[PDB]
Amino acid sequence: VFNATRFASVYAWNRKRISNCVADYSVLYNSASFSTFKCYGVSPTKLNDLCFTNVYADSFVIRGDEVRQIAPGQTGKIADYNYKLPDDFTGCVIAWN
Amino acid sequence: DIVMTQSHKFMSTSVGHRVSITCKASQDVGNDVAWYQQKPGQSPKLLIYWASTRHTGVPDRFTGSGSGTDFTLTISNVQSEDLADYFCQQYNRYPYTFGGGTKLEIKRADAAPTVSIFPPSSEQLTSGGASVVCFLNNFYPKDINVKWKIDGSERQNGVLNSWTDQDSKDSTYSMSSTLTLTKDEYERHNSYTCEATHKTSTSPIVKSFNRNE
Amino acid sequence: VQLQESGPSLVKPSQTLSLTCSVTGDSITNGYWNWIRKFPGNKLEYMGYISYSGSTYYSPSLKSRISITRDTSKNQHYLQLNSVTSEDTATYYCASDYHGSKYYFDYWGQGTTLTVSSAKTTPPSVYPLAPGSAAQTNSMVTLGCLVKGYFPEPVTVTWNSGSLSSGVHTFPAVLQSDLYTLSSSVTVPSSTWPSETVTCNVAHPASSTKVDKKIVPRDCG
Amino acid sequence: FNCYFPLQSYGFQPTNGVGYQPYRVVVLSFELLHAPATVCGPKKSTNLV
Repeated sequence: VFNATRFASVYAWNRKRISNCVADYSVLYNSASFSTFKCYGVSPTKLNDLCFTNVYADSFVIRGDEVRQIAPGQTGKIADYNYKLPDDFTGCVIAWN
Repeated sequence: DIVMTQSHKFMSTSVGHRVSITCKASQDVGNDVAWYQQKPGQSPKLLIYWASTRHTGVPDRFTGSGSGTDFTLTISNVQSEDLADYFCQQYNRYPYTFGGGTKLEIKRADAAPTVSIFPPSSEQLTSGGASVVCFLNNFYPKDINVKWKIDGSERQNGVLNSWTDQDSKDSTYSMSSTLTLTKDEYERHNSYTCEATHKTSTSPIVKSFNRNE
Repeated sequence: VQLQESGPSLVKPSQTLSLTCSVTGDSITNGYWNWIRKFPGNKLEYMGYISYSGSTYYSPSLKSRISITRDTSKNQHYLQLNSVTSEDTATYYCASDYHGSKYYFDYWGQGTTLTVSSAKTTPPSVYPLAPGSAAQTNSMVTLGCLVKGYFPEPVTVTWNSGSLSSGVHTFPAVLQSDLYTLSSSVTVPSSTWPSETVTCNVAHPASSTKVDKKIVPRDCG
Repeated sequence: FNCYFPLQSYGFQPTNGVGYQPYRVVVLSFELLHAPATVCGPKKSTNLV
């Protein structure tokens, strides 16, 4: 999902449905290869010791001036018009150049 | 915002002593923790990126580690010219949230301070101000617990402290303590007492004068 | 490459802010040059940034009253803030936000302290510190002078117009409740004092005012 | 003429810095509801003697 050949935009993004697999976050949290690392809601240590229901992977490419709006409780040209996260967002945002 | 709260504001490190500056983040930022280096008289530059890789042109004595939330800088075999300010911040997204910062100092031998007091000028009352400063020289450490005594009464409000770089003569520091007084507070008081608390002896340095000569 | 900050330091409220940062050693063709202001007390806040193409973006702390411009012909970039107030009283720094070889590099400059208040222009009054009868004398003599009642920042402080450099320790300006003030001290040995005259010269470049004050070994002849 | 494009295009250049660099953003969404928790990793790493 990070080294994908093709992708979509920030408003017509393809939701990569992830199901029936073990989500190992050890190769993504402490890999020292992702520049933007935002987390909201809860700590990322609880994302590996507590089970959740639905996990979706929204893969899109956006610039750094509009990557700050992908957060609960923001505004702008993306957080109100293109892609908005819910207020009860207990996930993380991982991106790389 | 993710504020990089530091654990210590100062640390006494000698020549060759390992520096340990720990910054505690309220939110996990992965590995995007950088450090600054603000030398007195020079420009602040970035030193460590990804908490382990140094800057180009810098020797390999500056390194560190950290993962997730517990980031600790590890400077092995430091020198006397590396006295600078180290700040904790992030570079994952905009805006860049900055912390307080940690200022280092060279660990040397203890020395008794030399308090030099000065009488205020008579032209300050004509202009409408008041300023009396006490200077300290050849002391250790930098955080000298010096308190002002105004006619026997202690006063801490309005005390303006400032510090400079270390001296190259005997590896000592210098400081200043400017006290700001109004027009009514300057005429009702005549005696100014500056007492510096040190660790070399139990008898402090007491300096006082009379403004009416 | 060394950055140099400049611009006016006295801006009235409800006006248009204007600063100028010059970049020497590298043209505006790769990377970013951002604006970071510094409050008194080790408090930093991000303002904005701009590339070499012309497109910019603002910080989430301000809503719409900040615009950032650039100039590729003179290798400079400006900062513009509308409807300023007392919260904008900070020392603006300029940086270099650029990457290379899968790493990030950044370096700051000298900074320009800007004060936005209702204070007017005041010429400086230098008050020298002459030793009295209760002064302590030894082989190392310490002298100094005080600056109080000047506006605005910055000023210059030297000794004997640059002739005395032994033991000179200049302190930065700290803001009081009303105006700014400084402090300065110099430790001279017995071979120079009272053989040489110590003159504390503090000049004001913002108002072209230079007040010369000498220090005499009271009581002298 | 009279053909405006509100869907403006992005800009990605190698000469730009970290401000306009392409970020492969992968949002890790999590949600708890009345449905049973299924996809967060059903097993973990343990040991045995």
